[PDB]
Parts: sequence; structure tokens; C-alpha cells
Amino acid sequence: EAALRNVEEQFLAQ
Amino acid sequence: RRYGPELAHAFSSLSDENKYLKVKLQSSQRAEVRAEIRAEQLANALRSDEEKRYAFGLARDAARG
Amino acid sequence: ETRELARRYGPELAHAFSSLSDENKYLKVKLQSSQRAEVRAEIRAEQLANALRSDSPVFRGEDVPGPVAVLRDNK
Amino acid sequence: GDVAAQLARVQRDIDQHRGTGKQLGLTFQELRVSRMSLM
Amino acid sequence: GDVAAQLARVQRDIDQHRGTGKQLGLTFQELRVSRMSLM
Amino acid sequence: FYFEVTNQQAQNLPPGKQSFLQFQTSYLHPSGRRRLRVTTLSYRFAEPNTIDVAPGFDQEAAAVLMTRLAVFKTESEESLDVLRWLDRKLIRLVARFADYQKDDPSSFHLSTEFSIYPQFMYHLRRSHFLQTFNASPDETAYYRSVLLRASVMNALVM
Amino acid sequence: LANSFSAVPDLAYHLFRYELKWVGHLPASLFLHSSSLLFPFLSFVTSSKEMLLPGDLSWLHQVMDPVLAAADSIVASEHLSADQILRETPAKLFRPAG
Amino acid sequence: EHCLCTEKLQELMDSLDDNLKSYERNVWQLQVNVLEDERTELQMKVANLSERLTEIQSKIMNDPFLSAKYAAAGTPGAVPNAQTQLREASARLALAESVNAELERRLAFERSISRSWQTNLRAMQRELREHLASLALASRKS
Amino acid sequence: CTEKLQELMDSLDDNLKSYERNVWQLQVNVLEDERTELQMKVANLSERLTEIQSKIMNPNAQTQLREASARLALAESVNAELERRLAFERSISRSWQTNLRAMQRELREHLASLALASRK
Amino acid sequence: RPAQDLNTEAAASLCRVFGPGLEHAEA
Repeated sequence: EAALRNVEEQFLAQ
Repeated sequence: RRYGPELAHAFSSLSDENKYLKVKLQSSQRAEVRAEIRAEQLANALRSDEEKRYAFGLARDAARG
Repeated sequence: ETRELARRYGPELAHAFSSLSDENKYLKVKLQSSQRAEVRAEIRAEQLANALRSDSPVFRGEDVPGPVAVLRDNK
Repeated sequence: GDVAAQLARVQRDIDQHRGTGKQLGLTFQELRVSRMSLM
Repeated sequence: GDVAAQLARVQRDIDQHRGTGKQLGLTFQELRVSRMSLM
Repeated sequence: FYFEVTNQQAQNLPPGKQSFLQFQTSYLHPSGRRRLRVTTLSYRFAEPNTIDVAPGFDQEAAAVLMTRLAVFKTESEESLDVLRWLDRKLIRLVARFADYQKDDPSSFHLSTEFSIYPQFMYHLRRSHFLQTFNASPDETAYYRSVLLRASVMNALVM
Repeated sequence: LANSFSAVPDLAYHLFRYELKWVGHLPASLFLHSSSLLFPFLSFVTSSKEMLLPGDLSWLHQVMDPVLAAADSIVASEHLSADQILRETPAKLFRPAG
Repeated sequence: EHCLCTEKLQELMDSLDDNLKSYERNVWQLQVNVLEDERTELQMKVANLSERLTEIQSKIMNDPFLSAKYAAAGTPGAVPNAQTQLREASARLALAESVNAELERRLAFERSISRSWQTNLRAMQRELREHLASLALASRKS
Repeated sequence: CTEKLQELMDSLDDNLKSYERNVWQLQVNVLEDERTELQMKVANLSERLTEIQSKIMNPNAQTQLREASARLALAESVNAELERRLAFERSISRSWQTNLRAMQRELREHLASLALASRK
Repeated sequence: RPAQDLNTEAAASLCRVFGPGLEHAEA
């Protein structure tokens, strides 16, 4: 994985 | 020292700095390729200008001869 | 600095502060690698455009704007 | 003798494979930000 | 069986280093092509 | 034939520019035929990966070029500033391209292209082409007249 | 010309194979971006006036219009200004619409 | 120490960015590129060598009489009879001359690997020296 | 110039602890390994060619063994010396990262002595 | 009578079948 450390990362990657 | 709430204030500042550094690298990658395309387009324009200028002055040399 | 907080608060919180500080340095040095490319390309463009002057093919003007963010009450 | 000394020194070589694992996760993020800008 | 565990550890870590290596080259090549596509 | 490279910008160059040059000699042969011999040259030069100008150097041809320029300059002005100027040409070639750490003469080394050339200036500063003493005026003028018309392998022996 | 002779299945097959062969040495994730004739071909075929049959326009309308009007509603509800849309990251603002 | 370092550290950065990372690009690429020329020429010399040994191999022994020349061979018996060991030293002779050709083509193409790590690396020593020493000269000014 | 010298350290440290030379050494080695096998594919197809070419083909015998096997000793001498040449060509080519990284070490500590003086 | 050269035939798979009737008919 590439370490989804935002609030936008869990939105765009999911 | 750093205990409790100051740990959360620490993680909030580094998480803010990570988002800040992502969006300014996003803008600066657009800016560097914008500047290199400009520098290359002037480079091809001046190269064509010196090609026509040297060929014109040397055409004047053959005109006198 | 991930030794005092590695103790007490746990080994896992140490792995969170690590690779976040390390990411912040990695992203900073590759942002500065582009900011120095801004200077190198702008001085090159300014020097070489002076030689044209001594109907340009470029735009020179303003960009279509993008995201500009600021820090939350830090600077 | 031969097995023990020659083996224990190659985990000194193994110790930086967590370094290249870490740097791979950082180049994921640089690829993510450049793909962010390409779109 | 301490030696048997040590060789088994570097069985699956050398193969993992090959995997994280050849795919790090995939992302490094991806960064240059992403720069050329934005060019 | 001497040339200067103007190129006020680094990016003027055609893609991988091979730096064309042509010579046209229109002579006459005793057979009764007017002759035009033409030769052309191409030197690929100066891509941004730095060094390339220096490996192409040869120590023998530029030594003779420095000799002919020194002989013309002694014909125009006095000899003492010619020796000072020409020694300045040595000390600036060496202080650029020699293999050294600053203020440490023991680490000195020279590349094979840039190695025999300082000896070619030791014997040039000692040869009769540059000083006029220990020689009659006709003994010096015989040397300069022959030197200006000499092949490059026919000149380092001088 | 391809629509006049209805050879669009022939042109699409050979434009895909010629584009992908050219950019095949480039990585797989940017087959569409590093090419030159691939994206303008599909953009003209499925998003132009003289190609798109009007029944397909009505389908593209109905899948998109609740989404775009939900994006408009989140602008009016929290009073987002014109320059706030185009200075802020679009992902932070229009998350429910996405 | 904001002692006007900036105009001479920047022109150290200009040299350290367009040359340090970028020379390493071009010479790693040069090393790899001639080694696909290894892949192509080695595959071609496999191609025509296997094409000879599928041509004379079929020709000699798909017809019965010339096949029986091998069925005789130089016979599977000892006492080489002063003829079929002139054979055998000649077989080792062409075996030695073939690998001699392969190692010499190896040799000259190993020079294309090696005769690039003398020169472009050296100018990186050279122009890092002039910029670094000019930095020390300006540091001893204020 | 104290913050400029800090990105002297950061820009060099990228080129030291990047495992990007490490991945392309895996790239050159994977094409090195297959090509030594392909050189073996040259070898035994060559010796099987020369075994069958010298098969058909058609002074004294005792004198025409002599240039045959003295050129075996001469072929032995040329590939023994050429192998010693090629092994020397390995040792100069494997000076790749032994002293480019020594450049990057010496450049880093000579700029770190400047950074320590500025910090003082 | 210079010579003869060759003759090639249609493959099958590479032949094209483009046409407006391939997807539509009129009454």
C-alpha cells in the first residue's frame, strides 16, 4: 500500500 | 515535556505539513514544466532566427561576389 | 526523537511519527528540487529572451489557477 | 565455522532492505503527486 | 534449529528484495514517463 | 588557420552539432590543368556531459600552434612579454585541467593528452625560435622561415 | 470518413493496435496519456456533435445530472464563493457529490 | 552568517544539479545500451549458427548414402590409424578458434564499458573544484 | 546562507541513500546472466558445427600434425592472455561505485565542516 | 516472355467486412 495519510486519501483511493 | 494533548497537537501539525507539501509540489511540478517548455520554445525560436540571420548575411556575401 | 515516545506511549505510535517526519523531509527536498528548477529555467529564459530582443511563440502571461493551500494557524 | 561467520555478516547486508522498502513507499507518494498533477 | 530458522528468513527476504527491487524500477520508470506526459 | 567560437548562448547548437568546416584550395599543376581540391571536416562537440573538449586535445598540434603565434608576436613586439604571455598560457592550462587538490602539490597528476605538453614548452622556451642571442640574425631568421612552413610531425622535432 | 462507410469497427481496432504498439515500451498505467492519437480519437467519437447520436446524449445526461446538481447544491448550501472553488482542492469540497 | 554566500552557493547548486544526477543518467544508460547490442548480436550469431547446423545436419543424413558416411564415421574403434586424429586435432582447432573469436568480440565490447569511466567523471572533479575553491575564497572576505 | 547550506546536505543525501543505483544494477545483472547462458548457446552450437563441418570436408602426416597442434598451443596462449586482459577490464569497470560514492562522501563532509562552523 | 513471379490469395482473417448493412436493415 502507499500509506493513506489524509482525509482525501481514504476517499479517492477507496 | 510532550505528554497527552501535545502529542495530538504534534501529529496535527505534521499531518497539516504533509498535505501542504503535497499541494505545493503539485503546483511546482506544473510550474517547472511550464518554465522548461517556455525556455525550450524560445530556444527553438532563437535557433531558427540565427539560422536565417547567418544565411542572409552570407547570401549578401555571395551577392557581392 | 522516536525513543522517548517509543517508550511509554508504545512502539506503534513511534512508527506513526516515524515515516511522517521522514515523509515530510522527502517531500520537502523534492519540492526544493523543483524550486531550484524554477530559478534555473527562469534565468535561462530571461537571458535567452534578451538575445531575441537584441510575435514570440510563447504565451507569457497568467496560468489557469490551481490549488494553493496554507497552514492552519502556523504562519 | 564457515557457515556461522559468513551468515551473521549478511544480515548486516539485510538491514538496509528495510531501507529500500521504506524508499519504495516514498516513491509511491511521489508517483501519486505527479499523477495528481497529470490529471 | 536456530540455524534452520536463519536460512529460512533469508530465503523469503532475498526473494522479497527481488520483488521490491524490480517493482521499484517500475515506479522509477513511471516517474519519468509521468514527467514526459505532463511535458 | 585560427578560429574563435562566438556562440553567445549555450543552446544555439543544432541537434548534436558536428561543427562543419570546408577548405577550398585553387592551385595550378604543371601538367597544364587548373586544380580545385576541397576537403571537409566534422567535429562533434560539447554535449552537456562535461569534459569533452579536453579529451579531444592533442599535445603536439597545439604546441606548434602556440609556437607559431609566439614567433609572430616576437615579430610584432619585444620578446620578454612574449615569454610572460606564453608561460601564462601554460599555467592556465595546467591550473584548470591538472589532477590536484588545491594547495597540495603532492597529489598532482596529468592525463595522457595533457602530459607531454609542458615538456613541449620547456624546449620551446629554450629553443632559438624565442630567444635571439647565441645566434646571428640570419641564424634566427633561417629558423623562423622554415618553422612557419612545416608539417606537425615535422615541427615537434624543432 | 469512417462513419460514412461505417468502418468505425475497423478504424478503432487498428488505431488501438497502432497506438499501443508505439507506446508499448512505456509503462502500462500511462498508455492513454503518453500516446497521441488514442485520447483524441475516443474524445471525437463519443463526445462530438457530428458523431454522438442524440439518444446517447440523453443517457449521458441522466447519469450525470443528479451528480452535477448535487455539486451545485453543496456550493449554494455552504455559500462557496467563485474564487474559493478554484483556489481550494476540488476533493476537499465536493466529497458528497463524488 | 548571511555573508553574501547566496550568489556562490546557488551557482554551486546549478552545477551540482545539472551534472551530478545527470551524468549518472547518461553513463548508466550508455552501459545498458551497448549490452542490448550484446543481446542482439549474440542472438544473431545463435541464429545463423543454428541455421547452419539445421542445414548441413539435414543435408548429410536425410539421404541414405551420405548418412552412411557417418554410420562408418571414423569408426568407433581405437588405433586412430594416422588419419582420424588429424581429424581430431582439427576439431579442437576449430573449437579453439571459435571461442577465440567469441572472447575477442567480448574484449573489444568490454572496452565500450570501460572507456567511459575516465573522462566525464573527471570533469565533475574539475568543476566541483573551481566552484568549491571560489566558495572558500569568498568565505575569506568577511 | 545557513539555510542554503542545509539543503546542500539534503540534496546530496538524496543521491547517497537512494536505492536507484541498486535497482539498475539488478537491471544490468539480469541481462548479464541470460547472456552468459546465450554465450553458452553460441559455444555448443559452434563446436557441434565444427565437429560436423570437419567431418565431410574431403605433405607428410608427421609434419601436418605439427602446424595443427602448434596452433593449438598458440590458441592456448592467445586466450590465456586475453582472459587476463578481460579480468583486468572487470576490475576497472567495478570501480563504478567504489569512488563515485567516495566523491559524494568527500563532498559531503567538506560541506559538513562548513555547516558545523556556521552552526557554531 | 520475361518471367513469372508469384500469386497470393486472400487469407480470410485479415479481410474487412465494413458496411452499413452489417448492423441494420430496411423494410
